[PDB]
Amino acid sequence: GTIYEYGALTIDGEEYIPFKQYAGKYVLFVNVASYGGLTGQYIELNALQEELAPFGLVILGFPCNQFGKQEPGENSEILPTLKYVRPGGGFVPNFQLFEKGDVNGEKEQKFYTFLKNSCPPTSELLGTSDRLFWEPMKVHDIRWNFEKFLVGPDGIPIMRWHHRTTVSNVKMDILSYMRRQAALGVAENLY
Amino acid sequence: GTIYEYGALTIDGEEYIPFKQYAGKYVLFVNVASYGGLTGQYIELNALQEELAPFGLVILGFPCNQFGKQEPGENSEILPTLKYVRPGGGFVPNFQLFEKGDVNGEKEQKFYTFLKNSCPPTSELLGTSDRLFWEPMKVHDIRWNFEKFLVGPDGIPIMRWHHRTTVSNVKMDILSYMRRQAALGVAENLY
Ligand SMILES: [Cl-]
Ligand SMILES: [Cl-]
Ligand code: NA
Ligand code: NA
Repeated sequence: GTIYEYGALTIDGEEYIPFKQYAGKYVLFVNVASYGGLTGQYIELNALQEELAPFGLVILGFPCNQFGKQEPGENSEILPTLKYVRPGGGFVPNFQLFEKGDVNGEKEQKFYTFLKNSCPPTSELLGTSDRLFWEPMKVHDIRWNFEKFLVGPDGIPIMRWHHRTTVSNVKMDILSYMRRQAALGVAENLY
Repeated sequence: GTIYEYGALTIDGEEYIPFKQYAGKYVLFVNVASYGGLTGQYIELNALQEELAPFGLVILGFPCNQFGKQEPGENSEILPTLKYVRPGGGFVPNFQLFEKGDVNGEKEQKFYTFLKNSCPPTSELLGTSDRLFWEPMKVHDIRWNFEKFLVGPDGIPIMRWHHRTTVSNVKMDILSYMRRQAALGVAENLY
């Protein structure tokens, strides 16, 4: 029951990465889009990655066109869009992006089947179905672009955030969890 | 937090019934349709009503056109359809039917807002959205025609069944619950 059963192809199509490569690391899975209202979170995700990389955080981005069709581009067009359009201004992610694919429905990526079903969903509301480009609909489906899952260094899911939760709050929660683990380790030895 | 905050108009349009009239009774809420694959459950519901009426069971039926559009008729056409078409054969329900209305979405009947949110939903699967004629979609939505809720004699919800659970199994569960309550009453007095 770990993420190490799975892997994904990098966005340039050149390398399949088994998630076992992230053994010993905290992994933050984020489904992404280039034309979302939350696409500015890319800037904050870069900052989070740079700040917490020393403590074992790895961010992985999964482009998905299932939420308002907000990732229309081919895989080769995604990095250019981020750099020159939105966020634009020369932006380049400092974390790994993978090929575009489904996160919900019959053709969803299997590691997302695992992740989605490991934690309760992020809201009671699925939303209006016209905006949700998949079938069938299920209680634990990802609700929108930029939903987030934290997986621990043992490959086991820890927690899941609503897409609109700020990246600062996500950071604060990761740090708190890492501190609790450190403290709980020290305390177990004294005991 | 009881069903006694609500009521509904009978299918003939002649009487509004406050659910407080069912104080002291077990109430089984069933959303119904005339052209459903489960419409034959009407025959079993009649039998359940006749068998458990002496022990305080009341069945209430709420026609709804939101599931495959399987209740197209006007209110005055529903009883004739049941009697002459499906189930047909002269069938007449022996329990009260109310006016057609919504059970999910923005215009859902308020007592169903209460009921749906009182118990977990009946399956992980909502289904394919083309068959579900409401918006927005929510985790606790009724899944199909013939979902069922039991409310106790104090007006508080007890349990909820999947639509495909057989009426014999529903009966067995009601009876078991009523027996447990009787036994738990006797046992509390001895104690
Ligand atoms: Cl977005
Ligand atoms: Cl049905
Ligand atoms: Na849809
Ligand atoms: Na629909």
